[PDB]
Amino acid sequence: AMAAKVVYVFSTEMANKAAEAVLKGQVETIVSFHI
Amino acid sequence: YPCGICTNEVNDDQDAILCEASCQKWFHRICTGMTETAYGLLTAEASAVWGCDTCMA
Ligand code: NA
Ligand code: NA
Ligand SMILES: [Zn+2]
Ligand SMILES: [Zn+2]
Repeated sequence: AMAAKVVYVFSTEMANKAAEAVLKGQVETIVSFHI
Repeated sequence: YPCGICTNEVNDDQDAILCEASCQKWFHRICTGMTETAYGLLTAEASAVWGCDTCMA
């Protein structure tokens, strides 16, 4: 078997921003990307 | 492992973060400027890793 995975690489800025989005109730998780 | 920012040892009882963009250096969370909450969320999410300012720039 063989698979591939996408892994998201966050800078400190984008980790902090994604946490803020979660805290503000805007997204469920830090990888809940959307339009 | 010396912290990629402060050069001091990254110990077991400190929040440690590994650059997984390229350089594979360890850093103290506090040196990076990442909040404790952001660190908790990132380290819990399997599909998310951190990259240092140098590797990301
Ligand atoms: Na993670
Ligand atoms: Na990481
Ligand atoms: Zn440090
Ligand atoms: Zn790096």
